[PDB]
Amino acid sequence: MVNPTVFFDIAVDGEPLGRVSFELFADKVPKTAENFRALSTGEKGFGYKGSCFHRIIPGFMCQGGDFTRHNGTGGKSIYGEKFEDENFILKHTGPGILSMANAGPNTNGSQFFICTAKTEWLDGKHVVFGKVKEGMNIVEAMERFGSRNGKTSKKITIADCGQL
Amino acid sequence: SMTEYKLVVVGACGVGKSALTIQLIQNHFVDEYDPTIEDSYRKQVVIDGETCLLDILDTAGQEEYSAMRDQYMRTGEGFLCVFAINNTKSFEDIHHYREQIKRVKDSEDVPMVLVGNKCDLPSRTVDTKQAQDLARSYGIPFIETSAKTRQGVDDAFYTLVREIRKHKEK
Ligand SMILES: Nc1nc2c(ncn2[C@@H]2O[C@H](COP(=O)(O)OP(=O)(O)NP(=O)(O)O)[C@@H](O)[C@H]2O)c(=O)[nH]1
Ligand SMILES: [Mg+2]
Repeated sequence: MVNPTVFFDIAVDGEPLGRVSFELFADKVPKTAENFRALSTGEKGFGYKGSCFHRIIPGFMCQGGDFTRHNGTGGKSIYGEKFEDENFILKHTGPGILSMANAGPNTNGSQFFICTAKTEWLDGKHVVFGKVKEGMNIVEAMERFGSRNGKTSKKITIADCGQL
Repeated sequence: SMTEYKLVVVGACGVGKSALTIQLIQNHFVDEYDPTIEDSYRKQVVIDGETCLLDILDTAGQEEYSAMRDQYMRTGEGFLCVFAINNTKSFEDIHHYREQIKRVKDSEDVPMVLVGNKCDLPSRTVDTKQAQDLARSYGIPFIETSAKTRQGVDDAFYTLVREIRKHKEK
């Protein structure tokens, strides 16, 4: 079957910025792709809609996905609070890579990051499971709101999200 | 005239590096955890009758980025090595921080203070005696703190300043 595509409509203090769409590599990372897909549609009764990109560090990545604590510490998967690292087949080769954030081995939840540069030192520690399809210019625009410690100068949110 | 001190706060994730620093700088505590990337603060204080400008680098409890962490250690003059009294792994982690600091600064005599934080909590796993003995083996002070109640907070940072001053004036 074909890899699913999901979208985020990004807002800045509630004003639309643009749409980012992602190809999810279900063909190579099915369990991790399925988690992100289901969190994007909200079909389990919880997910990304309304949550924030809480940590944006220019030159590195935009990180979000905490819909449970809303403070960068939380999140949960469709499989429970955490799930194991599925594989490390794919690498952090450049801008647009979509990868799981974690707190060490086998702690995937819902937090994720979009690379804005090659982050090869994360290879083998974070599971890569997708890439930006359309809207990299939106991701680049989100960087304007980050800083060296990741704090954002305006609220960058996933105002809407779903499956295409 | 005043004197300036470059202090660096290190220790495992969640032990209270930021809560200690924020209590010193801003005189408040919050139970909400905001994981650190990197933050720096400046505050003027009086220590032993002398005016002191404290530069505090609050580091993250991660170990991955050795190039950056080594530069923190090269620039820093004194190190607050923090563990939590209810986190035995964090206490076991202490010797790694001391070894890294000695390696980077190429010295067996680096100003440092061992801090056992969260002493207000009822869930202690590390005995005070064990930490006292470790500090003695290193030749450095040991101070028990609580960022929540402010116990020992000034004492920990001011003792570190005194250790830098003694080292520089040897
Ligand atoms: N009861 C109590 N809680 C404390 C104390 N110090 C810190 N905490 C709590 O422990 C958690 C982590 O504290 P924090 O200062 O963020 O730790 P850190 O060492 O800076 N973490 P990091 O490495 O991620 O930057 C917070 O919820 C904070 O409120 C303390 O002395 N007593
Ligand atoms: Mg901190």
